[PDB]
Amino acid sequence: ARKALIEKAKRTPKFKVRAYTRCVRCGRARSVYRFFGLCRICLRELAHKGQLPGVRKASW
Amino acid sequence: TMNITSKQMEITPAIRQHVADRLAKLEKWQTHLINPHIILSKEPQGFVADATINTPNGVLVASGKHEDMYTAINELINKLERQLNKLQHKGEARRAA
Amino acid sequence: GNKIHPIGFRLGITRDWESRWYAGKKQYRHLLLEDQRIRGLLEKELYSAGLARVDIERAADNVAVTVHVAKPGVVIGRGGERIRVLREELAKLTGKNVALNVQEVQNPNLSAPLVAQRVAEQIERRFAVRRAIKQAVQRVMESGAKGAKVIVSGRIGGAEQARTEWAAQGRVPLHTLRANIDYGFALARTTYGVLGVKAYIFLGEV
Amino acid sequence: EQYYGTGRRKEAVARVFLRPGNGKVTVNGQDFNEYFQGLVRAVAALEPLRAVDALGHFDAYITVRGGGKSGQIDAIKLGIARALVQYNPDYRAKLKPLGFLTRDARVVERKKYGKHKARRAPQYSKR
Amino acid sequence: PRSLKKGVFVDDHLLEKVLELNAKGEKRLIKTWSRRSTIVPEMVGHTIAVYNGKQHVPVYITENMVGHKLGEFAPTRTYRGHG
Amino acid sequence: GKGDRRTRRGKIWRGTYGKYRPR
Amino acid sequence: ARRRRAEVRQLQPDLVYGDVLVTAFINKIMRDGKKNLAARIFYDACKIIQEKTGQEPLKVFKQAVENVKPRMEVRSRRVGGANYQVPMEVSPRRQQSLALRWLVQAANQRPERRAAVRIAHELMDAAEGKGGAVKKKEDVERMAEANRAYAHYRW
Amino acid sequence: ARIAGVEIPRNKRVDVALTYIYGIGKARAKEALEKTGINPATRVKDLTEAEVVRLREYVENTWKLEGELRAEVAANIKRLMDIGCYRGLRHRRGLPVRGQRTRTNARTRKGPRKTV
Amino acid sequence: IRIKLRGFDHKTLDASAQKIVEAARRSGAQVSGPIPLPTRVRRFTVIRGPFKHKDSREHFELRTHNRLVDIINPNRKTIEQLMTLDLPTGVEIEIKT
RNA sequence: CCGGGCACUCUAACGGGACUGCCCGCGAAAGCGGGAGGAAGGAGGGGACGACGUCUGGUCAGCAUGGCCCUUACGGCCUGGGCGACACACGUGCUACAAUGCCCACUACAAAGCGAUGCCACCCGGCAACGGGGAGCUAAUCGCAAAAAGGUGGGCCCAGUUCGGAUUGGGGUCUGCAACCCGACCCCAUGAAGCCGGAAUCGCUAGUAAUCGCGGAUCAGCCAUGCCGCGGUGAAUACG
Ligand SMILES: [Mg+2]
Ligand SMILES: [Mg+2]
Ligand SMILES: [Mg+2]
Ligand SMILES: [Mg+2]
Ligand SMILES: [Mg+2]
Ligand SMILES: [Mg+2]
Ligand SMILES: [Mg+2]
Ligand SMILES: [Mg+2]
Ligand SMILES: [Mg+2]
Ligand SMILES: [Mg+2]
Ligand SMILES: [Mg+2]
Ligand SMILES: [Mg+2]
Ligand SMILES: [Mg+2]
Ligand SMILES: [Mg+2]
Ligand SMILES: [Mg+2]
Ligand SMILES: [Mg+2]
Ligand SMILES: [Mg+2]
Ligand SMILES: [Mg+2]
Ligand SMILES: [Mg+2]
Ligand SMILES: [Mg+2]
Ligand SMILES: [Mg+2]
Ligand SMILES: [Mg+2]
Ligand SMILES: [Mg+2]
Ligand SMILES: [Mg+2]
Ligand SMILES: [Mg+2]
Ligand SMILES: [Mg+2]
Ligand SMILES: [Mg+2]
Ligand SMILES: [Mg+2]
Ligand SMILES: [Mg+2]
Ligand SMILES: [Mg+2]
Ligand SMILES: [Mg+2]
Ligand SMILES: [Mg+2]
Ligand SMILES: [Mg+2]
Ligand SMILES: [Mg+2]
Ligand SMILES: [Mg+2]
Ligand SMILES: [Mg+2]
Ligand SMILES: [Mg+2]
Ligand SMILES: [Mg+2]
Ligand SMILES: [Mg+2]
Ligand SMILES: [Mg+2]
Ligand SMILES: [Mg+2]
Ligand SMILES: [Mg+2]
Ligand SMILES: [Mg+2]
Ligand SMILES: [Mg+2]
Ligand SMILES: [Mg+2]
Ligand SMILES: [Mg+2]
Ligand SMILES: [Zn+2]
Repeated sequence: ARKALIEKAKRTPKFKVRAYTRCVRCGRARSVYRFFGLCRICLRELAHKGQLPGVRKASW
Repeated sequence: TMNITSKQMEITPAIRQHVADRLAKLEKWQTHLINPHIILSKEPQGFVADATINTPNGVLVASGKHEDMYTAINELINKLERQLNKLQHKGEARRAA
Repeated sequence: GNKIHPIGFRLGITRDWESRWYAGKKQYRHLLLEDQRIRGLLEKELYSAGLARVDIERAADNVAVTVHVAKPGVVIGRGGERIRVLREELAKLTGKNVALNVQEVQNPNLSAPLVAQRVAEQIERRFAVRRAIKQAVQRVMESGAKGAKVIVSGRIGGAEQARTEWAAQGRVPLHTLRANIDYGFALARTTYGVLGVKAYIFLGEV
Repeated sequence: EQYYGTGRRKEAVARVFLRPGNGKVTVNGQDFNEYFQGLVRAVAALEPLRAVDALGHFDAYITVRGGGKSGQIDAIKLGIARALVQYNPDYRAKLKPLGFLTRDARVVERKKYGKHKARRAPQYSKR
Repeated sequence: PRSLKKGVFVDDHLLEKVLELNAKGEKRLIKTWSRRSTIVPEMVGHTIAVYNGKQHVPVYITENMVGHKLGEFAPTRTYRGHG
Repeated sequence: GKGDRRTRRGKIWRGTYGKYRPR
Repeated sequence: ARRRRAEVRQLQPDLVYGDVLVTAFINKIMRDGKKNLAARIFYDACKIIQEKTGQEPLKVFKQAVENVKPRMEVRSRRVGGANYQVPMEVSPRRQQSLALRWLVQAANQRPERRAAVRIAHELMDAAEGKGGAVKKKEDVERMAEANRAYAHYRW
Repeated sequence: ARIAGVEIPRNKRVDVALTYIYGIGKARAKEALEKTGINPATRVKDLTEAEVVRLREYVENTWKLEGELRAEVAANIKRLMDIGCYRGLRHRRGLPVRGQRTRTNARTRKGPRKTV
Repeated sequence: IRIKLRGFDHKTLDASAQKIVEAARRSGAQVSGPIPLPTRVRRFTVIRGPFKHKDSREHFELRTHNRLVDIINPNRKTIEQLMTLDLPTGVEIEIKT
């Protein structure tokens, strides 16, 4: 049971509490960011690729 | 006390009691067996019995493997005994000079 | 497993982002999804043309999909039959003024994304992997590179015991920041599983 | 006429303004003994002029911003220790060997992942 | 607890059956999956079967148990100790 | 100490306000 | 450490007597980096020393330091199959460090309620040859003499 | 056994000593001495007999205290254990009541460890 | 007469702040130099691994740099050649009065 | 605060700067010790960065993917329950056992961040949680915001206490369709263990350890004492 759950998260729900964010790339429900709509894995995947504007490795 | 983990298997209180009775062989050396921990698990070739035990004189870490699970447990004990008897007597070796 | 992505490790020093545009907080995810949807269709379609990189710029209401490739005509078509055909299907997703350019790749045997895909094509064609990997490296170095390294991992030849085969010639200093290193990954899908292909090309320091 | 220096510590910045006078000291709209009231580390700030006998020669107008009261105090110490130098080049002697005319870069070390603090590591049981 | 400013919550679908029984000269055993619903004095004297996740538990309602919720009377975890 | 809600020091810890920590 | 010796941290003199040793004493009193409290307890005691005994706090404090410096100590060492308490001379750095440490530690054993009272009184007694601090230095020294027969193992 | 049935400690201040009564904390120590106008710093050993009976009277007629407060708390726990609600069962077992985890800790309600 | 410049890469954010304080400068008259406002730093910290290994991370940053420029002496000869401006793709201009 | 100004502080982009470059000496050399200049000295402090490989290590439950297996069900929707259970046992933490402390009142000194059904100034109601008004800020402008330890003064007087804040009774707030299981917070009352911890064992070499507060991601809310960051105060010791 997972792709049926990627679809159920796109539907608008009966109550606005049942709203929960998923990954717009892999369907992950956990560690999913608001700014990207991406989980922490796809975040690091795309950012490593270079397909996130401005995003870069931070060292200080 | 002594803890027993059965990883991705199920075991009975009888088997857990067998492990505690076999670990009792280590009581022979009359040293403190501090939080002994046995892990039981199954590979495709047989069972694997892991153990980590600290004593006043060091740690015991050994792994036994065999088709028969009780034998893997016994191989674990044999490796644990030789490690404990080493911890208990190695310092005696260099009394002279 | 311990090596950093050698492109992500040079973003802004030796390499440049594939999607370059400013966007505020309420919009970033929305455009970002577009670039991914855009790239999803495109990498599927322009595969046969030798796709290497897809630069994407945005201003407002428009977006300029520049596409680099080894065989430009396979994207353009006859006079522009396929290139116009793309913008057509493109503007349905974009819903906006989606320009589309095509760009020549100088030497495709100096582009790591391409040599990687060719290796993955060979091993899907049931080719001698180790001999194939050495060929690719030889093609990259003959084409003037200052170093190359190609890796193929998985059930090589279809053996049950996975294995990692690789070969390298010249210099591939993955720790050097000022070293221009092109990197590309391909995914050979065989009847017995997946093999990953990594290609490193060293184009020189800066 | 007027004499200025730039004094910085950990996160404190201090702009000192030396003006010949009797010795009154102002830090952020207050008198010295009022701003650093109760701090023992305070007197250490006026020290660079005890190295050149300027105890009561100057007056002090001093701004202070950032960090904490002691870093401010030490920033002040560096501040006036620079304004005296522009008041007289031959003040490196009896100020530079006294370590006064220099700024220590000893700053908070960054928090790092894996650790609880900069270097303090999480506790673990080997066995 | 629930803000006094708002109302005393009853699922309104369970509440309908309570008043329809009061009128008719109640009662009949009410099956509900409403643990969240407050007991209200119109319910006193009835018996309602409350779902604990597994079974509907017939609970008789008295004078003293009015401020509570129906879930407080159909516990969900079977437990009888160790040993 | 910090675990005591009925003190200022306890409210600073929790991160809340009240009679014992006013705004 | 293995590679080289360690360099002794120089301490800035304190701002009431200009003393580097007084500084090290304050730091030993300091708990949780509360140096303002640490300095205040010492100086508060420097008044108590003055007011219970009319003479120099600095002088009283410094004499009590010499009265706690242990000249010799025992330093363990396993020789074959027996742990021997080898008698050893104490470097002046370590003498100072042991003196200041025992002063505070012994002072905080005292029954007096306020800390600056405990720091004053202990430094008062130790200035004369009394207190649990000087006892600790004597105890350590007697241990070294008791084991003079092992003094040839010294490294 | 002065006020309110507890011989409150002398030698201490009145605001403190009142807290040694079942039902009077710090909040009601500030309250009782405000209505009857007594310095909360004055020690119980120095209360004037008028101040005592003034402080005794307001304290006992305003709040439920010692014995009667104990009876009600019990009667509330008793009826919770009688209607058979969830908070009632936890009192019928000694187990915690405010949703706390019981896999570990919970030794205040359970008591010191029961070895197996 | 205000022009604000936001953008991720500061090489384009500055070169584009140059091609305004140069353009309107000639076209007359007063241009108050580009002031680098403080950067607003969005931060992202993720575990390198896709499963456990909680104590290993990678640090990512998104830098929204900022510039402000005042073309102080407007003159609608300037407010014309700016209407067609060759600002790189990764920059956002705001203009107020 | 208005006028005026970029001096200064700052903010942020580009540079300069440190190289054993110079001196003394030991060196075949490479370097080593010592000196001056200097903000910084011998990698200046921290970061990013992890060789061929190892652990048939970890992840088919992030994703992909070979093969095997299910197909009115091993797929799909829902209400409710569970993941929060509790004779016990271990790991990581928080708060403590008090006077270098606890409480109250007054009074200073940060950094990095976040914020247009968001951050909320200020006013009013309530002891309070909070609620009703309502200005500002696409934010170096307006806001979260008070930093806390500290400083001043006063209370406490060595007691299981003005230490500690668990447990429970009663009453409220708010989010939420809904707080029984199973939320956080406020108020009254209750006021447990705990008097510094056996065998054993962890961290840390300098702005570090210790101690103090602030922010953020996730997020309606929150079980965060967790995590990733930020500054304040600021040690001890290294013979070997
Ligand atoms: Mg299912
Ligand atoms: Mg799937
Ligand atoms: Mg949600
Ligand atoms: Mg989510
Ligand atoms: Mg067990
Ligand atoms: Mg089992
Ligand atoms: Mg193993
Ligand atoms: Mg044997
Ligand atoms: Mg700075
Ligand atoms: Mg003073
Ligand atoms: Mg810190
Ligand atoms: Mg671990
Ligand atoms: Mg308390
Ligand atoms: Mg000590
Ligand atoms: Mg001692
Ligand atoms: Mg004597
Ligand atoms: Mg009481
Ligand atoms: Mg709970
Ligand atoms: Mg529970
Ligand atoms: Mg951790
Ligand atoms: Mg200037
Ligand atoms: Mg050197
Ligand atoms: Mg390196
Ligand atoms: Mg899978
Ligand atoms: Mg599979
Ligand atoms: Mg087949
Ligand atoms: Mg549930
Ligand atoms: Mg769980
Ligand atoms: Mg057990
Ligand atoms: Mg225990
Ligand atoms: Mg914790
Ligand atoms: Mg613990
Ligand atoms: Mg702690
Ligand atoms: Mg937030
Ligand atoms: Mg008690
Ligand atoms: Mg007791
Ligand atoms: Mg108490
Ligand atoms: Mg209650
Ligand atoms: Mg709940
Ligand atoms: Mg005591
Ligand atoms: Mg302590
Ligand atoms: Mg021990
Ligand atoms: Mg080190
Ligand atoms: Mg503390
Ligand atoms: Mg915080
Ligand atoms: Mg939150
Ligand atoms: Zn994802």
